[PDB]
Amino acid sequence: DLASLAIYSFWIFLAGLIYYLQTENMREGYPLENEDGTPAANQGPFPLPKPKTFILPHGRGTLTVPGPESEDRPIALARTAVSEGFPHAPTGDPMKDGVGPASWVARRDLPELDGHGHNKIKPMKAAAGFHVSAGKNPIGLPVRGCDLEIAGKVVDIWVDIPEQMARFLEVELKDGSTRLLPMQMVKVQSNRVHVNALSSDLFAGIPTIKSPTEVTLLEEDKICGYVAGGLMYAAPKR
Amino acid sequence: YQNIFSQVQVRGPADLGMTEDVNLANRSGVGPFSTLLGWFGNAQLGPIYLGSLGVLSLFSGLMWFFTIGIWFWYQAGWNPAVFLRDLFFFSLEPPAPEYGLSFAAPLKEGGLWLIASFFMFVAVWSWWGRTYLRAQALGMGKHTAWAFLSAIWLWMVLGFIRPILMGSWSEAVPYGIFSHLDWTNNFSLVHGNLFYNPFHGLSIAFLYGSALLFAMHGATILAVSRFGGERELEQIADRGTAAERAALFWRWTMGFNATMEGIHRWAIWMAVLVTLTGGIGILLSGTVVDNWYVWGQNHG
Amino acid sequence: ALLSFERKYRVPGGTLVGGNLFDFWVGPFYVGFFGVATFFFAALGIILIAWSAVLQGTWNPQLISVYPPALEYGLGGAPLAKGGLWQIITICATGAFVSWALREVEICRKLGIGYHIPFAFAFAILAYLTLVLFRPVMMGAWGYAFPYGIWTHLDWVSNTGYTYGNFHYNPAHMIAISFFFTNALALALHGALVLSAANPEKGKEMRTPDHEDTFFRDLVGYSIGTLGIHRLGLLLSLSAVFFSALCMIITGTIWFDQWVDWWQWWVKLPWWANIPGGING
Ligand code: BCL
Ligand code: BCL
Ligand code: BCL
Ligand SMILES: CC[C@H]1c2cc3[nH]c4c(c3C)C(=O)[C@H](C(=O)OC)c4c3nc(cc4[nH]c(cc(n2)[C@@H]1C)c(C(C)=O)c4C)[C@@H](C)[C@@H]3CCC(=O)OC/C=C(\C)CCC[C@H](C)CCC[C@H](C)CCCC(C)C
Ligand SMILES: COC(C)(C)C/C=C/C(C)=C/C=C/C(C)=C/C=C/C(C)=C/C=C\C=C(C)\C=C\C=C(/C)CC/C=C(\C)CCC=C(C)C
Ligand SMILES: CCCCCCCCCCCC[N+](C)(C)[O-]
Ligand SMILES: CCCCCCCCCCCC[N+](C)(C)[O-]
Ligand SMILES: CCCCCCCCCCCC[N+](C)(C)[O-]
Ligand SMILES: CCCCCCCCCCCC[N+](C)(C)[O-]
Ligand SMILES: CCCCCCCCCCCC[N+](C)(C)[O-]
Ligand SMILES: [Cl-]
Ligand SMILES: [Fe+3]
Repeated sequence: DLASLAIYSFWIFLAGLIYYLQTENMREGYPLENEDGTPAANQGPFPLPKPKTFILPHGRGTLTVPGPESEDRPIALARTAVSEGFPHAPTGDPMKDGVGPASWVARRDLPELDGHGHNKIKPMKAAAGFHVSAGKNPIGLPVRGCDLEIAGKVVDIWVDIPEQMARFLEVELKDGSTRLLPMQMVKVQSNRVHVNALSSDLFAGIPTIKSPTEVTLLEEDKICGYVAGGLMYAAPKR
Repeated sequence: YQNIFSQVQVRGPADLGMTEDVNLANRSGVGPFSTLLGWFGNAQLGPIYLGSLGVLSLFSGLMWFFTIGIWFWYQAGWNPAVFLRDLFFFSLEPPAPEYGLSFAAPLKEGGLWLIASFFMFVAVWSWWGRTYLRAQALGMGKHTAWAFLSAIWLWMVLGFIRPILMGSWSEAVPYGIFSHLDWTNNFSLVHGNLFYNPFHGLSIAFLYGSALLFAMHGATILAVSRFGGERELEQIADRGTAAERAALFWRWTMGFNATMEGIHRWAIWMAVLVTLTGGIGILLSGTVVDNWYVWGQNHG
Repeated sequence: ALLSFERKYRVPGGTLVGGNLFDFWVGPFYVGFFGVATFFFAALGIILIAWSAVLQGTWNPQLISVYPPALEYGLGGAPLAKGGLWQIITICATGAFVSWALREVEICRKLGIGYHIPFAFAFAILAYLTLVLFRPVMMGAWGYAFPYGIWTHLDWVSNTGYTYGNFHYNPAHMIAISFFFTNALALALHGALVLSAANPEKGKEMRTPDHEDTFFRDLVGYSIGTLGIHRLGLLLSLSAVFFSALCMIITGTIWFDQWVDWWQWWVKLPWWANIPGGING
């Protein structure tokens, strides 16, 4: 009967859809590797899909996935055991080396562009006429780290122009240079900005940007990586 | 800090948006900015695009709504105290089984149901056309229109396709708050309990799965928002530590993972399969299977 | 084996219990203390369900059903054959689910991400504990809990619902359904939008978030934005389950009559209770 034919058909369709969906989710990070970077013997039952090519806007070229995968950076880790599946210990300073929760990816060293090909993220001082419209304005507040010591002062907000939101606080340190802190890792209070992730002595080590009025995808990844790594690595001084 | 609500709002000039091949003559101007909305999402209201299809859908949609409303007022003996008291109990019912698929039923006994339904039919389909055309004008894929078609399938089956195959409009759903719940309950009893309909069971699994998946996906993107996770398109074009930590959370938890693009393929399908399997389950009820208990006993 | 990018993240630390003892992986799976707790709770639970299948005299997964104690046991222990296995399996299931949550927290800490996922999962656990622990205890017997079997638990949904007439009329049930339906609508739109931007018309450049904002303003006059839709999805789906738990915690406890009759509070308000015409008079 028709209902029997329909339910049987539906289960065959669904098995094909799951096959299609799983192969689509293998366009990054595959093939699988041994801890030494060599291709693993066992890849599982699903094959790599045929490559697709994204045409990136604003003349920034193409991306073909799957494609050749490398970290394009040195990984300061060593094995802690003689067999697979144990942790890899940092060989230096995991915050400086960018491993564990302080990891960053070698994204393009260009800033994200909006739909008109202008920089997505600008300091508010250079964004006509963006202003704080609601909530406490953090500009001028001292910044305190998890050691309850003052590390600097907020001197601007970096804004996403197309989405009209705050992405970083620009902080001025004791020595007059600035750092970006991601908005999602600070608490704005009436009389201060508080940073759980970092102690005061770790603010100077936040990676610097190379232009004062733009931030690149690579730089965002180094800054956000570094600040998140403080949750684990600044924990002796919280 | 959890990133459920913004700590600071910023505002700049109203965003009139991208042009591409859009006819700007048919865009309104920006509406006001809502500080309230701005704690959770965007403050900007408008602009909206209103071409000929937009006006047709909006007028038609209001005629469907007003047609039900005038019938509710009639039923309330034009008394605003009764209208409010009995609001959930009013019902515009379809024509009786006697009139079959005929458009000849008097207003007070199902003619008004057919008029409201006609208006609803124009409203929904013109709105479908609008989701396709607004995507075309911006050069985007038609994902939204194909996904909407899945909702339209279940609606089309309940009110149109199934009533036609059964040979009467009496089989269609009445316009009323409590009356459409009674119809839903009644439908299950008459067809020997829908829990035995395997398509109804799959629909539930996908409805469930949609809540599981958006809980997972929403939580995941907020957990990696400290590395710019919500910027999903640029993370597709150039994988960052946000996409890597998101993948590895799930790999380490349950043994497999998604890409930043691929999670949206899981998302669109989990959702469309709700109304897809649902519409099939309803289409087969009373047309092919009188009783799901009985069918289940023969597995066939 | 590892994803191409995985090794830099497999560092020591982030454990809540046992320091470095369980700080390792088995294939892709992270272990931790709460991985060991999950296996123990899950394994003991599966054995007990097998031992239940024996006493019932069936190995068919479509017939195996583990029933709570009968009502006359109230909130006491029961013999294994008559509800005791259910009681122990329920402690094992609660043990496995809480352990799974705390294991998600350990993975969060190693990866330096927020705790939103195990927070969200805790809402599923609360719905489960509502049906098997909170409602039964408030009602005064384990017997009001649902049985563990594929078809017998649907039988319980049907019998529990119809005890109160058409269960549609539970107002907390109405709100819960509204969130479930809205969440699925929102998930379809979110998936469709991102895919429509990443995968535009053949030969065109990838669209921008600005295209996604513009699409929705053109269509309905509002865009909630890329951060907003992820906030929305978390909120719709946690709300659906919150109102689900609420609709059952009030059923058989503060309200135990037909749900349809509850709506008489509205109709019998004195300023329109006695006005002729309409449906109610
Ligand atoms: C939620 C309100 C009701 C309820 C009312 C209904 C109704 C109505 C239906 C179901 C249906 C199902 N219910 Mg139920 N169900 C309830 C509580 C549960 C609980 C629990 C709280 O522990 C579980 C594990 C289940 C599990 C199930 C599945 C067998 C099935 C599809 C679920 C799904 O796709 O979800 C979404 C989740 C996913 C897509 C992720 C995958 C989850 C997998 C599929 C679960 C497998 C569970 C396994 C068989 C249990 C044994 C495993 C042990 C380790 C041995 N229900 C309560 C009592 N349930 C449907 C069915 O078809 O029943 C036959 C159906 O129509
Ligand atoms: C006593 C009641 C019966 C029962 C009888 C039915 C009947 C009858 C049906 C379902 C259907 C469903 N049931 Mg059931 N169901 C029962 C018990 C359950 C239980 C449970 C016990 O826990 C659950 C979880 C469900 C869950 C479900 C869903 C999976 C499914 C509806 C999917 C959907 O999203 O439609 C909601 C979405 C739509 C209806 C699409 C609408 C699209 C249109 C285009 C929107 C127009 C909008 C309009 C213009 C207004 C504009 C508004 C303004 C602009 C704001 N049922 C019991 C056994 N159930 C449906 C189904 O598919 O069955 C297989 C269905 O027809
Ligand atoms: C005739 C039946 C009645 C009815 C009687 C009831 C009764 C009785 C109940 C509901 C409940 C619900 N009803 Mg009702 N309901 C009816 C008709 C409907 C219709 C419809 C369209 O007609 C809809 C859409 C609904 C929808 C709903 C939801 C609001 C709710 C179920 C979701 C939930 O609680 O998730 C919560 C999720 C869970 C409980 C899952 C928890 C998962 C746990 C934490 C993890 C499991 C892990 C697993 C074992 C692992 C598997 C192994 C792995 C795969 C490896 N009902 C009709 C009128 N309804 C239920 C409710 O609100 O419960 C609180 C409920 O008890
Ligand atoms: C709160 C919103 C939604 C939600 C969220 C949610 N669920 C989650 C998560 C989140 C955020 C996870 O992180 C977690 C996960 O890992 O997802 C892949 C999970 C999860 N949600 C799951 C299931 C699930 N979620 C559901 C629902 C929902 N989860 C909500 C709709 C449902 C429904 C609707 O029924 C189910 C079935 C799992 C896939 C997973 C949790 C897995 C877990 O805890 O593993 C440890 C335990 C075992 C390996 C099994 C132990 C077995 C027992 C000891 C014995 C059996 C007892 C049981 C009572 C049998 C009853 C069976 C009968 C009823 C048929
Ligand atoms: C206060 O007063 C004012 C003026 C504001 C008016 C008030 C209005 C009010 C209070 C309105 C309330 C309306 C309500 C509560 C509506 C509820 C509707 C519900 C619950 C709908 C549920 C389901 C509907 C379905 C399934 C409809 C399906 C319809 C179709 C598929 C269309 C079928 C078309 C047909 C039969 C005609 C086709 C004809 C031709 C020629 C093609
Ligand atoms: C509820 C449906 C979701 C489950 C679908 C099954 C997907 C399993 C894929 C395993 C991938 C393993 N591997 C080696 C490729 O990483
Ligand atoms: C769902 C859309 C509307 C949501 C509006 C909710 C407003 C929340 C207000 C938060 C208060 C501001 N604060 C103190 C968190 O910065
Ligand atoms: C989802 C509800 C949001 C609706 C917002 C629509 C805003 C309309 C803008 C009105 C401005 C009209 N005009 C001609 C003065 O520019
Ligand atoms: C996107 C695909 C996700 C796969 C989810 C599959 C859930 C299985 C549901 C089993 C219910 C089967 N039943 C009894 C209704 O025939
Ligand atoms: C019926 C739904 C249950 C489906 C559960 C499947 C879980 C997939 C686990 C993937 C792990 C594969 N592995 C071990 C090769 O990595
Ligand atoms: Cl809540
Ligand atoms: Fe997303």
